[PDB]
Amino acid sequence: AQCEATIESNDAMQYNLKEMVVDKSCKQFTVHLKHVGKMAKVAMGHNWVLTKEADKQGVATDGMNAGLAQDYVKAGDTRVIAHTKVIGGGESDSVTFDVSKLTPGEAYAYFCSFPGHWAMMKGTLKLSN
Amino acid sequence: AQCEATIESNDAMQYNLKEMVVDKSCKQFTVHLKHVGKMAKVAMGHNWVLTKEADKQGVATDGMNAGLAQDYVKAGDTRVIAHTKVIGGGESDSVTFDVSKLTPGEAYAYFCSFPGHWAMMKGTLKLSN
Ligand SMILES: [Cu+2]
Ligand SMILES: [Cu+2]
Repeated sequence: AQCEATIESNDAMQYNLKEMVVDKSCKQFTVHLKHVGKMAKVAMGHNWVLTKEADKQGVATDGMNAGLAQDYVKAGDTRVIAHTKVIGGGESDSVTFDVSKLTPGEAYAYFCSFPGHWAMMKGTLKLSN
Repeated sequence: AQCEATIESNDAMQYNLKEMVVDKSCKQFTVHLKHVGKMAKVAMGHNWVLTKEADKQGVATDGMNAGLAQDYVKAGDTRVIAHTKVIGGGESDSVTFDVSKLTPGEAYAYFCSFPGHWAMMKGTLKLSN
């Protein structure tokens, strides 16, 4: 139902959710990302980035090149639907986005853009009723 | 006996050895790194890099900026005692170095300098006793 979801990231380099569903009644959707580990952001920071599935690699690449001060996301990347900041163990961050950016029936990829994390930290997001 | 060791790396971002000992009877030592997972190097490439414990973070930071083609290790890095190339699943690489670069009693760190892997893929190397 409600237009929110909580996802956990840890020191093992995993998310705890592999799929997220945004209910069709939602106009706004909020993702709460938590880092439940204890490692520093420079060593094991995590974020949550949303792109079309297609755009995964590219956004990941450019993000890595953007640096930590940019939360490992190329500024103004248009391929990026929404993203959180990079957070370390014990922290959390939230992002709220307009559902209208998503198109029904389409596949969206969410992943962590911190260097090298995208390969193990990825999931699918979809709009459904 | 031998002045050689095999160390495995996998898709879970781990090495299978946490510590390595080089026998004092050795003049040279060879490390054979194997990537026994099935991920490709662009997503989960691994290397093996040896430095003094203290040069870890810096070598890693800078190897990261050298890129894949440079095996994620800055060329001519004086802090690097030895390193293999970056390999992907189903591949192996070997590196041999002089034992005399080592100092009896000292703990050296070995780790994977591929983006983001250092936090998890790290161990200790030293001389026999
Ligand atoms: Cu991450
Ligand atoms: Cu690695």
